[PDB]
Amino acid sequence: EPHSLRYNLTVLSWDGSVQSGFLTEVHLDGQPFLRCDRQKCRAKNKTWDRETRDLTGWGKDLRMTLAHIKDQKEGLHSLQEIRVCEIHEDNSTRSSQHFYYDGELFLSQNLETLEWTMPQSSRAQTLAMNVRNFLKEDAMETDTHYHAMRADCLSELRRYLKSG
Ligand SMILES: *[C@@H]1O[C@H](CO)[C@@H](O[C@@H]2O[C@H](CO)[C@@H](O[C@@H]3O[C@H](CO)[C@@H](O)[C@H](O)[C@@H]3O)[C@H](O)[C@H]2NC(C)=O)[C@H](O)[C@H]1NC(C)=O
Repeated sequence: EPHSLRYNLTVLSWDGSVQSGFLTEVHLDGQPFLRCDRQKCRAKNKTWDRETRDLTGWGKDLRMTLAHIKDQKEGLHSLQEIRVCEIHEDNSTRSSQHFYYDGELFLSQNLETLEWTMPQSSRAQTLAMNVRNFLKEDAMETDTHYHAMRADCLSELRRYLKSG
């Protein structure tokens, strides 16, 4: 009876140039459920029109987020966003958002409380502040946006469980 939905979207840059498209891994109760990219979604009369629309839009957002990182244009870099929601046995919820730069976690938000966790190193702190500025100023994200992110995730989790 405890359930979880986990989205993992990755975008890449080469010599500072952000690559076309994206790659999303979705997990339902810990089991790999979908691989999605620019072209289509495929599981692991099959139609994924909701996921293709929503994940493409997120892909677009994260690509602009990576472009706004004032780091370096030498080699491969990756920005990776994880979105998680859980329904616990006692009907309570957890939900969070996590950013990874070149495999290292550097920023998290708890979507139940809207509090952010900043990293230890100054290098990671620079990345966190860059991203948080982009989200607040350029993307114009507000409390309602993050409340809505929680709700959307939970509603999707409930939708998938309702079918199978
Ligand atoms: C989010 O999903 C991505 C994939 O879409 C996960 O990355 C993939 O998983 C592992 C670990 O990062 C990689 O495989 C392992 O590392 C090397 C690659 O250098 C590989 O040669 C080994 O065979 C080993 O199994 C895999 O290559 C990697 N794929 C990509 C495209 O990066 C990632 O772990 C997920 N992140 C989170 C935070 O859940």
